[PDB]
Amino acid sequence: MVIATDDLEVACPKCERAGEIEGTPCPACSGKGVILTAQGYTLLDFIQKHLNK
Amino acid sequence: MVIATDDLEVACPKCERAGEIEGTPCPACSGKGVILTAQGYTLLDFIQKHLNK
Amino acid sequence: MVIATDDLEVACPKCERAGEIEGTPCPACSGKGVILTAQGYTLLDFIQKHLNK
Amino acid sequence: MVIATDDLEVACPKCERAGEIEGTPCPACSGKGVILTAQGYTLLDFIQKHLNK
Amino acid sequence: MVIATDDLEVACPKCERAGEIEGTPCPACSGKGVILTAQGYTLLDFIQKHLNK
Amino acid sequence: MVIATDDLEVACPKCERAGEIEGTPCPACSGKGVILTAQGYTLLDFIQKHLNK
Amino acid sequence: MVIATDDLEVACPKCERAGEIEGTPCPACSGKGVILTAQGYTLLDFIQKHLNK
Amino acid sequence: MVIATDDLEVACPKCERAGEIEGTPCPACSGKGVILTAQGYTLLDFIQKHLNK
Amino acid sequence: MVIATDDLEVACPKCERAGEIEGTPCPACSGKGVILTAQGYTLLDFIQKHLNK
Amino acid sequence: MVIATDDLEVACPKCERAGEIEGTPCPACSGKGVILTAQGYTLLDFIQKHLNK
Amino acid sequence: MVIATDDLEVACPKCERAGEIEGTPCPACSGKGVILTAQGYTLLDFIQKHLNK
Amino acid sequence: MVIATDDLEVACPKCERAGEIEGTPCPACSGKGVILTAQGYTLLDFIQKHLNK
Ligand SMILES: [Zn+2]
Ligand SMILES: [Zn+2]
Ligand SMILES: [Zn+2]
Ligand SMILES: [Zn+2]
Ligand SMILES: [Zn+2]
Ligand SMILES: [Zn+2]
Ligand SMILES: [Zn+2]
Ligand SMILES: [Zn+2]
Ligand SMILES: [Zn+2]
Ligand SMILES: [Zn+2]
Ligand SMILES: [Zn+2]
Ligand SMILES: [Zn+2]
Repeated sequence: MVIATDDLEVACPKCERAGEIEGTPCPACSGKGVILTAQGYTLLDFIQKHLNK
Repeated sequence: MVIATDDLEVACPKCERAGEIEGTPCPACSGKGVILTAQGYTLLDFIQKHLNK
Repeated sequence: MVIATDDLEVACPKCERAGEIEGTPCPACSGKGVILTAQGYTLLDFIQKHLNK
Repeated sequence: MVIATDDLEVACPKCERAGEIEGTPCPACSGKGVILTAQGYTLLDFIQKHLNK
Repeated sequence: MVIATDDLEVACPKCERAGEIEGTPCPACSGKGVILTAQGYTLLDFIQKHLNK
Repeated sequence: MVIATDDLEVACPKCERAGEIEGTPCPACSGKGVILTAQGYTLLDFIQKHLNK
Repeated sequence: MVIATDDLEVACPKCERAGEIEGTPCPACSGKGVILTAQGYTLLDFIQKHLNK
Repeated sequence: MVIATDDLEVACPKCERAGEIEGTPCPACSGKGVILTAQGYTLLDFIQKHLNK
Repeated sequence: MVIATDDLEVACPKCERAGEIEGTPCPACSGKGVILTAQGYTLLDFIQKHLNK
Repeated sequence: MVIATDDLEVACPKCERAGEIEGTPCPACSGKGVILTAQGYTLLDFIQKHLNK
Repeated sequence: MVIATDDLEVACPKCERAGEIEGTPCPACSGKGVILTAQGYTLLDFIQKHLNK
Repeated sequence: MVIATDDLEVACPKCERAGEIEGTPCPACSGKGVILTAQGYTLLDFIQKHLNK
């Protein structure tokens, strides 16, 4: 596998994957529990700008 | 090409990509004509998760 | 990384990336300001084909 | 790792790796429980035609 | 193979590699029928720069 | 290059590459201003384990 | 596909994949119609060395 | 070259590639003088499972 | 990911990654539990040769 | 090294690198002593098509 | 991008691609401003050796 | 081997690997006989800034 999940996202340091810091959704990761890598951004940006257009 | 179609999907070998055998949707791939790889699921899962949020 | 933006899109020659011919949607890259590569088409086809499908 | 098991075999969606459907060999994957990818077929073909010749 | 033709040039999508639309020189590839990728420019520029010298 | 700084390090979202929040050392990345990727840890752990041993 | 057939075998220049010249074994590729590359040899030797051992 | 011999097996530390130790096969690499890597094991497993099937 | 742990280290088959055999340092991996690949030696040697010089 | 000479050229089987069979140039490798791979062909074709033209 | 400029040439470290230090042709790379890698020499060699010979 | 020594270090043009010019220590590569690539500095800098924390 050329590109794996850990090529695409890093586990959030702030909320350590929980998506919420003590009741409140976590601001570092937008409630995702995960932060994008350069590679993940690259892929997501491409799809977003080209998908269905 | 780092990541080709054949790295994402396997042509279902029963119906040879058709999706049907003699009219009846193929009993292996079950329509899709294609079966996803670990790598294909990774990408799709990543996008499904992060797209538009 | 393994696959960058430049592996996925080329800068369109007609509009030079602006996507617009002084007001009018550029007819070459169809507004995008960019043209997809084999690799970019592969990714985008896969995602459109299987996303939420 | 360059080329993983998942790059070579996909799990069979009919029998989910069991190789059998209610006693009899699974007709999708032909009893193997697994379906080869283009990459897998490539390696195997090469070996089959050249090994011990 | 590591570097294929499709990694080096894009089929000009406007004319399907003809370089001409309805008698007219196609504006998206400039008659060439093909647009160079970042990768293709790199190799070509590198050979341009160092070959015979 | 096959492995760039951004393949190894991600920018710290909490401190924005500063390493400090209001003077006190930043808790999320523990002083660095940067969070390591799976690839970054793979590399770093290998080196720490075998270096000068 | 990280390693293709053409990464493994080259088409024979003497017999263009036929394996015989005039009816007699083709002395260039010794009947095979194909020549192994360094990569092909590597895989073949590895497998021949370890298989069933 | 995508996958080398050294990607597939490591030189045994006890017998430095020779198969024997003072006469009898080496207690570590069991005669082979080499130790398989994750990658080499993967290939060999795959071939043993599907070859002549 | 481009370079994984198993691309750098091989799990020692004489001691199952433990390091010690029946209390004594293992003759294969020399107590480490792990044997380095050519890839792993190349990184290590590069770092030990250039680090802090 | 991503692509080596062995990935580009194979040794000629008829002349075994000599480029000459009994005084007269080798009709197989046209005297070069070497045969191109698909990768070598694609690289060479690209450069010839685009080099300062 | 499989093979980048940086993979082919190194910026001469004393002059920073300038080719000159204070008017005088740079002693280190003496002119080019750049030093070829093994990878760069391999492609260049190949092209020089095979281009319309 | 994804990343070899020749992807990290380049032979110094001035001292041709010897690190020395007629006794006088080489100023191009400051004694080392080798110049680092962009890839080589990436890894060395990453290791230097994170090692021992
Ligand atoms: Zn979070
Ligand atoms: Zn089917
Ligand atoms: Zn345009
Ligand atoms: Zn099945
Ligand atoms: Zn066109
Ligand atoms: Zn921080
Ligand atoms: Zn032949
Ligand atoms: Zn041994
Ligand atoms: Zn051990
Ligand atoms: Zn010849
Ligand atoms: Zn210089
Ligand atoms: Zn020097």
